[PDB]
Amino acid sequence: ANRFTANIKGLTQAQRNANDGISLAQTTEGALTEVNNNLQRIRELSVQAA
Amino acid sequence: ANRFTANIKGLTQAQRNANDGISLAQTTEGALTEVNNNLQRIRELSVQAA
Repeated sequence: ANRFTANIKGLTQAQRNANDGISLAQTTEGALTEVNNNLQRIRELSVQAA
Repeated sequence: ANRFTANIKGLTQAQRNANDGISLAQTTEGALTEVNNNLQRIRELSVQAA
């Protein structure tokens, strides 16, 4: 029983760490979204200037 | 979807470039009309002098 209760808490904390990783991925995704939009604008201006 | 968007945006401005071309072509013709009208009269005057 000692070993069962020794094993439980680790898994709990692991769930916490997974949540943190989720959040990290989301923030990076948003940044890349903005970069994408700017490159689209550059494309259109370059065909303007052609 | 991104590569569909890119070409839609490019084509739309490519559509305006053609209008520029049509306008240029149209403008030159009005100039040439008067040149023609002057040559027509020069020939006829030269007929009178023979």
